Amino acid sequence: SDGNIELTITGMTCASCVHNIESKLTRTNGITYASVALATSKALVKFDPEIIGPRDIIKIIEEIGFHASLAQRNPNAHHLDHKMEIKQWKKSFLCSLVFGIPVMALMIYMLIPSNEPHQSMVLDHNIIPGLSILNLIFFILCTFVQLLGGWYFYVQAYKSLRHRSANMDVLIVLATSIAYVYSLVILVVAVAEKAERSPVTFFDTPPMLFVFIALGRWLEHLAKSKTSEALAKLMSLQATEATVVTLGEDNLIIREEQVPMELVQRGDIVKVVPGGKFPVDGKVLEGNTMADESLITGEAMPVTKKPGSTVIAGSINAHGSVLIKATHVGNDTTLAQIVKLVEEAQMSKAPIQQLADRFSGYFVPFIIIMSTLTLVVWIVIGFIDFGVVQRYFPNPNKHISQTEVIIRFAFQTSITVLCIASPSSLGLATPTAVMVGTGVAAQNGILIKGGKPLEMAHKIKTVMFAKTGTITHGVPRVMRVLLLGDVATLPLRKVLAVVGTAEASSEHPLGVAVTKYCKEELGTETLGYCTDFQAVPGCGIGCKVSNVEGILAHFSVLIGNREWLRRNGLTISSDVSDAMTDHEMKGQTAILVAIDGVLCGMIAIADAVKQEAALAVHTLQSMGVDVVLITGDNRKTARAIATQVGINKVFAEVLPSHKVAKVQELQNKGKKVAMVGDGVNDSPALAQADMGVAIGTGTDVAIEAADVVLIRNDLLDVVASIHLSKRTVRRIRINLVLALIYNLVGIPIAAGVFMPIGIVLQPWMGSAAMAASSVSVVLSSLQLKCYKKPDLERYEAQAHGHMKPLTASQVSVHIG
Ligand SMILES: Nc1ncnc2c1ncn2[C@@H]1O[C@H](COP(=O)(O)OP(=O)(O)NP(=O)(O)O)[C@@H](O)[C@H]1O
Repeated sequence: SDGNIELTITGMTCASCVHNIESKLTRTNGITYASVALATSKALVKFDPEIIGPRDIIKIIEEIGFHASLAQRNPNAHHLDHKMEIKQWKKSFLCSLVFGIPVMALMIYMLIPSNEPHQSMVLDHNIIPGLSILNLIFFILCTFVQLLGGWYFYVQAYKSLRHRSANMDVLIVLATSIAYVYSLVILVVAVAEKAERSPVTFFDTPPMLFVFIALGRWLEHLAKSKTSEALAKLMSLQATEATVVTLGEDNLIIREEQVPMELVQRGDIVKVVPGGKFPVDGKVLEGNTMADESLITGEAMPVTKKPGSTVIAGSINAHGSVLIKATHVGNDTTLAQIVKLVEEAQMSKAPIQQLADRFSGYFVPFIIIMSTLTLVVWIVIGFIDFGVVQRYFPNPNKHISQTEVIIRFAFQTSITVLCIASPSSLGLATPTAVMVGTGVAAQNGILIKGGKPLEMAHKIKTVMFAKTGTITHGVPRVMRVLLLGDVATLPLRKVLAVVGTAEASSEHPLGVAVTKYCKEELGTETLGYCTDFQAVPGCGIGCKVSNVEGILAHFSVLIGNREWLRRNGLTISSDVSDAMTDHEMKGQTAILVAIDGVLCGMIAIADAVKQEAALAVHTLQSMGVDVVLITGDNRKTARAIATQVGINKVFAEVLPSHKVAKVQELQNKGKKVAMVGDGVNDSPALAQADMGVAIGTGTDVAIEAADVVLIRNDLLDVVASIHLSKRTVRRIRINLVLALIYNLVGIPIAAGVFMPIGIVLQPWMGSAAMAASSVSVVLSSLQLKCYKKPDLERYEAQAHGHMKPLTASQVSVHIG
């Protein structure tokens, strides 16, 4: 309700660029939140609508120097495929190689002298005093490769400098330009005084630098493209066309037309042939078949589909042809919001994420400053204290004096110090790891929306389990009926009929369960009238039913918890109070019966706990996370059900009205808490809950409060989600550690600090190391793809042998 927009940005190539984007867009008034993702080439901003419109924000973006636009809905193919830039990097790298090959050849020639040289290594035979032929060929290669290849980098530095920010390639432009100019001036002085010996100059480095930098950019963009495999597949999995037909009377054949997605609308009939795709989600009309959700929910067993079931737009048909009534078309499709969630996931930046953005923003300036300081220190120490340098540079060469070799060494060190920095590595260390973690999670059915839960799941120390829909399957079934009051005027069939018709309006899962049970065990699907209906959350229901004779041919009812009776002046006798205690002791919820103030009997309505709950909870508490069950049912029922799962503390008689006070009660101590809710049923609790994962929200991942979604109703998804977040955040930390230690070792090592020992790297080695690090970080992130979703037996394999027992006595409940 604040006009937030998802914006598409082009030209993003450096992390410092996006840092500039956030910095200034926050600098501009009227913007409260501004985040940009470099990897996905997109930007999302929340802005005040009336004062400023999207035109103004976009225009701010172009005056930055980048081309933006409102993100489209379907078309997002060429933005994420990365094909174009990897192809032009192929082009540039090959254009650099066709000149590096001569550099390779001359380097190998000049390094190793032959055993029996033909003419005593005449390759360096000078022609013009001070200008060796080798130096001249170096000059021509360097000049031509500069002019042609470095055009791209020069233009990038030019456009970057047109504004305040300096991107990554600018420092490479400085490296090459400084090498060029200093080599040129040394050559000019050599040819001016007509020096006998041509000097050694940095014409070797520009083409080697270009070859290795192009190779590194190619490799790292290829790896980045491999990062988006999951999102790319999900995006290019939706069918762009569908078979729409017309039905005469009995779903017969009238006519068929082939239609694209933009034209089809809701309610249309779509035919999918065997082996076909599902282009639109909808309701199954007729035709038994099977479907597979491997690419969507990451499940294994091919899900069966029958007339009246649901479908997913993207599953492959297996048997026969089936007709579907369109219910969600285009953006409505489940895959649409799945991919939307995945792509926005890399928009909610983590604390470490924004720290990395900050550092990378002020990194290239830091690198250039450090390079200049290194140059200054080397030149001054040479010009003043020559004893230290001569301690390891004693070679007396009348051809080249110490005053010149020292300056040359200083320039080499300053070139290699900024040629070894990898701003790209630091910038893309975290975002790519986040992208790969989210992709693997989605491939397993886990939709970890937002990047915040990735790290915020690291610090979780308590998990709040809901009872209905999470611990239980959510399909309660009626066990047995108890009769307490009169029988003559209250025959069993009549009382069940009247109660069922009364609670027909109810939408509580147990209410619908009892409706179906009564209808099936009476055979009378019809029901009477209802008047004066109310539903107090967490207490019960009650209403007035008329037309009782409708089913009797074959009445103010009160149904709810004990609090409803005591509040309504309905005494609960000890005999009945103890009557249901037997049920509650077996972890099965029970509901009493009261009509016109007469407690006729009681009804036992319960659902078996998920068999996997015990293993999942034992693993979760062994992993080092507290577990607590939240429920609104009777305290005895919570006590019994916790036994089947072994929960130390629970919160029973927690009516949905508050349903959150206990969240704060657990939060106030500061320990992080996560809840595993249902979604729409208790969305506010998840919203307040720090890490609220929705369980079983298949085909309805459109949940706002929950920051994590499990497309499949499998409790083990929760433990898998926490464990996957653990490893993904560990990988983010590892990537940051690598991208840092690389820089803090390269800058000294490239600064020649350890040269006295005898380890000094000549310039192009710096570019090689830059490429190596910038690709190694991405490979480390890609390693996350090698994740195997642990299966049932796997968890108890490590948990087997220690299922710590506990009786109801050693179990806690809510206080007050
Ligand atoms: N349809 C109903 N008829 C009679 N009583 C009901 C009905 N629905 C709820 N109640 C009463 O209100 C209480 C609320 O139950 P409920 O809050 O759904 O427990 P839960 O297992 O924690 N499910 P949830 O609210 O999703 O966490 C029930 O225990 C009953 O005592």
